[PDB]
Amino acid sequence: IDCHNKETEQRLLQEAHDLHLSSLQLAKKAFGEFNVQTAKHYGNLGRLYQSMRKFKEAEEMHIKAIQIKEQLLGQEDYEVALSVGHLASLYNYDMNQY
Amino acid sequence: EWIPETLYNTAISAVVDNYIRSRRDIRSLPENIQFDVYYKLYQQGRLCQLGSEFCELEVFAKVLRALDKRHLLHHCFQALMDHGVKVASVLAYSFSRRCSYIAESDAAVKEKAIQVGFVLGGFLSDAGWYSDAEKVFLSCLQLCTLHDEMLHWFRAVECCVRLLHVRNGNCKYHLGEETFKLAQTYMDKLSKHGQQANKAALYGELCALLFAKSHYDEAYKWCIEAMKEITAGLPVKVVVDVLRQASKACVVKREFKKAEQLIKHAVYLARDHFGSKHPKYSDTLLDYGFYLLNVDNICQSVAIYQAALDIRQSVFGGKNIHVATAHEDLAYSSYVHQYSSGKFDNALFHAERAIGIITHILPEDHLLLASSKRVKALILEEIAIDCHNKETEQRLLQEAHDLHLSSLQLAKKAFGEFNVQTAKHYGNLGRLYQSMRKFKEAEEMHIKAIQIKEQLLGQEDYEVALSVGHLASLYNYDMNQYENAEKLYLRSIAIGKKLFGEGYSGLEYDYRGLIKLYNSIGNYEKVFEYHNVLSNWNRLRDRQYSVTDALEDVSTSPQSTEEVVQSFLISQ
Amino acid sequence: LTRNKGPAA
Amino acid sequence: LTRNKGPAA
Amino acid sequence: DKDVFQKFYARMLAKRLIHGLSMSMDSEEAMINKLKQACGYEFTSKLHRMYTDMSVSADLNNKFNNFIKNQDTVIDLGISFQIYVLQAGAWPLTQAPSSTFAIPQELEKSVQMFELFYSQHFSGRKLTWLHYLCTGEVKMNYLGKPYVAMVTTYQMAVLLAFNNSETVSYKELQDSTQMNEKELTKTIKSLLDVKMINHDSEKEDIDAESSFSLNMNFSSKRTKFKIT
Amino acid sequence: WNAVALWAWDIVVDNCAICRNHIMDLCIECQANQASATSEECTVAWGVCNHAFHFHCISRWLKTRQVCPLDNREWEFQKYGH
Amino acid sequence: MYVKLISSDGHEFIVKREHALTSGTIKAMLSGPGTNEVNFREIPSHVLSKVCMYFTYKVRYTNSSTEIPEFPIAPEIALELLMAANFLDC
Amino acid sequence: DVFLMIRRHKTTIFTDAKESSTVFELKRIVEGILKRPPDEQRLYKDDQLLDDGKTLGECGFTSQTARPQAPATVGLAFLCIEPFSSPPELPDVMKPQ
Amino acid sequence: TSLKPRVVDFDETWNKLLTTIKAVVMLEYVERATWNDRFSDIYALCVAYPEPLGERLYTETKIFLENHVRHLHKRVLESEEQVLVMYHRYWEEYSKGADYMDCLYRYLNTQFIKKNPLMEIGELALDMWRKLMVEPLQAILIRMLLREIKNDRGGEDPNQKVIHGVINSFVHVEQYKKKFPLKFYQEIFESPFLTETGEYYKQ
Ligand SMILES: [Zn+2]
Ligand SMILES: [Zn+2]
Ligand SMILES: [Zn+2]
Repeated sequence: IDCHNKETEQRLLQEAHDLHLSSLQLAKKAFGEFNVQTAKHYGNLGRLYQSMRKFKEAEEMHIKAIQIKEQLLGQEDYEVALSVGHLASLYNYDMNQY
Repeated sequence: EWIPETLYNTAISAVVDNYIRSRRDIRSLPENIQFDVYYKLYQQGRLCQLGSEFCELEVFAKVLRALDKRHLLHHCFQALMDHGVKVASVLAYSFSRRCSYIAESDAAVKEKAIQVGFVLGGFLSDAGWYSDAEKVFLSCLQLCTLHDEMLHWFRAVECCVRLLHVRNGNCKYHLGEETFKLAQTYMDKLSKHGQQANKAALYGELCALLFAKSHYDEAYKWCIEAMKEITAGLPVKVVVDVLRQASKACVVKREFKKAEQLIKHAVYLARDHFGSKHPKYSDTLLDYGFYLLNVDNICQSVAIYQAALDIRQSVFGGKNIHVATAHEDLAYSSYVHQYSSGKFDNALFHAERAIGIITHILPEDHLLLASSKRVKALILEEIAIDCHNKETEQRLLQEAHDLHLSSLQLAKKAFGEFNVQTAKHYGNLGRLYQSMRKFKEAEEMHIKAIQIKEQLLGQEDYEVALSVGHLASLYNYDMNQYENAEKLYLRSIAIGKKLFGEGYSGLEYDYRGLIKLYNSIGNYEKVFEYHNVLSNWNRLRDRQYSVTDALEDVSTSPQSTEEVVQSFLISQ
Repeated sequence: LTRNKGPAA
Repeated sequence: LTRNKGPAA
Repeated sequence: DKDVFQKFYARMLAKRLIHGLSMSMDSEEAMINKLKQACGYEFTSKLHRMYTDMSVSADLNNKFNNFIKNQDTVIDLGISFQIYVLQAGAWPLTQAPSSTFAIPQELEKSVQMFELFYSQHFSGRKLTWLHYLCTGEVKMNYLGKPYVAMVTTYQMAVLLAFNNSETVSYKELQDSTQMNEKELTKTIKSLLDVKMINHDSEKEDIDAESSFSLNMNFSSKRTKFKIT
Repeated sequence: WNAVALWAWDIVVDNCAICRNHIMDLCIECQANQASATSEECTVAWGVCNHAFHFHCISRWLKTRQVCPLDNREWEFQKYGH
Repeated sequence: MYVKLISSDGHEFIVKREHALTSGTIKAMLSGPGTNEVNFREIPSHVLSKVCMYFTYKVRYTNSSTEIPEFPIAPEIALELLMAANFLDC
Repeated sequence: DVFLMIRRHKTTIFTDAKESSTVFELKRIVEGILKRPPDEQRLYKDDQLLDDGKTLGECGFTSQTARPQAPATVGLAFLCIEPFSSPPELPDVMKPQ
Repeated sequence: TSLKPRVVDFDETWNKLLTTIKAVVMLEYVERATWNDRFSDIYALCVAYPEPLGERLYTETKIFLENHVRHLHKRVLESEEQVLVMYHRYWEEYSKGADYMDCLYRYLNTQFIKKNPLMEIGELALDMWRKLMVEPLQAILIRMLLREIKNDRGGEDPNQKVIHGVINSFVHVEQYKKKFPLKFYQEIFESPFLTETGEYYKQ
């Protein structure tokens, strides 16, 4: 995001996408769908999709992250707060769901 | 489901594990078991205890006589040379000590020190360590020349022809003609006494020496004579080498009708006898890919290099000069194949790997860097002009400039100014200047390229075609001299359709320049005519692609070796 | 895309 | 700085 | 441990759908959707692929029927060929195919025709047939009264070798089907439970020597029956 | 005859090397976001090197590198699923 | 059906024929000239005993579907047994 | 399963013996190859006579100590068991010469 | 006393081997203890130091095979009007001896032959039987059979073992050629057979 060349922007975004997808698959195979680590992977994917201008499924990623974080860590927890903060930053800045 | 491990393998694992107590007792085992013990040492990762054993010539003479399990040995030996232990240099120096000791001993013992010299030298020339195979062969030459005898002179001429090969592989060409003169004296001395030796290997090695020196005419004459000197009783090694180098030096003489027969027969022979996963068959496939690269079959000429690299990378390990040559050849054939498409990440990957290997096992000043820095810059140039960023492409042009300057310096130091290789270097350097926006010396570099090429190669080769096309694209697009580029395009198209026919893939880069030239001069009838010819050429290109495999195009038992040599001798 | 494929070497 | 920091490692 | 519940449900949902028995197909959609509400999509991602194939089942039989009807050559299968393919990575039918088998020529014409349709309608989808779930109606009319028997492919294969000759030795029987021997012991004695074939041999047990003969006086209260 | 056949893709690898998931199942990209949105279009694409990957996996891989992930060869599509 | 192997030290080792036929040159012992005697003078008794134990190990554990355990070739009797394994082609 | 090494003054016998098999079973197996009917010969484990009818489980031939890798050794009397002429001793590496 | 490599006298062990091979090739009396002794000798010969006596053993074995085949070829020639009835039994004995030699030379077969061109010892005997006594006498044996087997349809029955001892003869001497299992037999036996049976096909 802090770069200026658009080709470099897209290439590093896709590299981060590949790294997050590989990490998500490893975590999902190891632990399972309902875990904090998989939820962190989902939140990383959501914020990356926000950074990749794909805001339609960024909301889906963030809500999938929060519904797993708040189910295990309760409605009030640090990871839950960070994930809902990412979702709010997605809503108010780019998806115009003020 | 699970299969039991054999008692032999379990005992091998037991003796290796009980290795410190029984290190000395392994050397008294038969040669069938010594190699398996050392290969188990390699498999376990015990590269240090293996390196402490392969650095002894007494051990390495026994482990070399496992001819069936030789494809594993090259993968162990190389695994040591990447691990750090300079087994090649230590073996060469140990053989130097042994020869200096035995040089005053009996002739019968001296014959054993030559038989050990020949197998070790052939292994080190196969593994690619030509520089450390030069000392072994030189020591064997000293041992065989200290006495004058018929069998000693036979050993002398065989050691000279074997030593000529390792001088070419290390790009020590200036000693190559001296070694040939020495071998010429020895064979003339043999012919004085009546006994004759087969001249095929010795005369064949010149066909590669001069080819690397770009003395194409003398190389072709030596190819003719050496191929005539092929007999039926030769081993398959010499026949494959002679056919391979004859095809190489017949490609550059635009005699593709017979060069094709030579190279395909060589590929057939190498696959049939050596096998589909043998390094000599890999060399044969590499030169077949060179041939297919120079007959406008580039789509066919990458699947042969890839088949000629997957053999060397599964036998010669990671950092070897033979893998390096396969990379630096595939990085160019993929460079040509992807030239229209513009996808140059695979071609660069095989070019930065060739540099990363040659820079590690060869000194800073070596000719094999000149042919590897060149290709890396060639892909580095196309990535830059296809990169929309400018601050990156300027750095890429600077890097390619440094690479081309280094390659030009090495080529000028080796051959000289008036050599074809430096002419191609100047052509590439001017081609780089054309995208570097330095035309005031790009024109001079190109003019030098065409003059040197056309006074050595002649006027009927595709090298001057590429150089003239480069110069005329330099004139047409940016020098704005549209008047004197039309005849250069016409010369290029005429020579291209004469050599490679109407379907030559290089005609697009002249058509799209000449059509632009005619658009900038004001004539439109010629624009329409060349649009029609370009469409005809495109549909011809699309139709005449059978996308077959040359590995399958070459058949089983095409002709016996007599038929191909008689056809080559009659045809010329 | 302006120039030709380049020399063999 | 549009977003917050990463969750964890 | 909800993971072991899915395994005991998939292993038995497969049994329920593969035999054509279900209270209502909408309820199966309703049941799977409700488990998705409980434990997310990934819990029932496999089970949702148990469904959405019976719906495509009718959507594939008619296309195959439309394919064979709109054929250049006239081909008759000679039997009511009902087909439905199942995704291999979803259904828990990974039983070992080590027991090799080849259907005889009567049913060979129909089985090879669908592969030609499948190879061109869909690209790259190979077909691995599961013969232990394929049940088809067979004309059982060699006796006076034409009874109807529900047999599997394995059950029919032994019976098919007896339609040409009413007495075929077990040595020929064990080679005509070239299937596993230990499971062949329970293949024929299942027919003996419904007394399809009389034990012609004098031996109490069944072995390679136990040559058999068809039953002349077989009677059934129900014309159509299930063999267990 | 009510017959049942288990259809599968004729790859011998049985594992997409990009997502590391089983090739019959969904790719990791379809399994994350499109899990509840739309998952029917995740097919498999072959290559000249006879290496087949999830089409979403191989298309995503080609946006950075134009080589086959298993072996560093130029990637050209050979067959799709449609 | 039982074949005996005599070592260099005179020790005799009977074994089932299918157990001794998994070896390389013991098949050459049995084939050719026609309870059978097989004589060795370069094979001591302990290594031949280990070879016979290996025969019993191989035939019992051939095509076993469990985690097969390694054959315990002791470190002291390892080099002599290794050459016996080559010579017997086992 | 149980594998054991029946041996005598010289010679050794390699046989497969079940857990439920009796000592008399092994006696008949030896008689099938070595003759010497079971009344004449007695199977001995480390200076202990084995009853003709007792099950091999009570004799001490458990599957852990009678695996084919290291089969159990039993004596045959008609003791005088001759050793295997042990291999040459290997140095202990750390032994200071 | 041990299977360690040793400096072994090659000519003495070769002379020991010669009598046993002579018994083998002629199917004479073979001593089991001496058979084991010759396996021990072949192993001690193949791995001797400072050089393995493998190539010397192979070349002396092929010298023995060629002079024995020449002697048997003379034995075949000296029996006029009798070559087939003696040929069946003599080929049976030589093929059993070749199997016995492949039995005998197994260590040299699987350690020196397959390592390096060279041929297997068991397959050297059949190939040299083909090369040294079949090439000079390929038409003499066929014509005697052909004029005798074509009378079977006319009534004159041939000898079953003589005619069937050759139908598998040239098949057996090419079994090592996995690329030519029936290639050589068809082009030397069927080629005259098809011309003969064609004449009586219409007559
Ligand atoms: Zn994938
Ligand atoms: Zn997908
Ligand atoms: Zn690939």
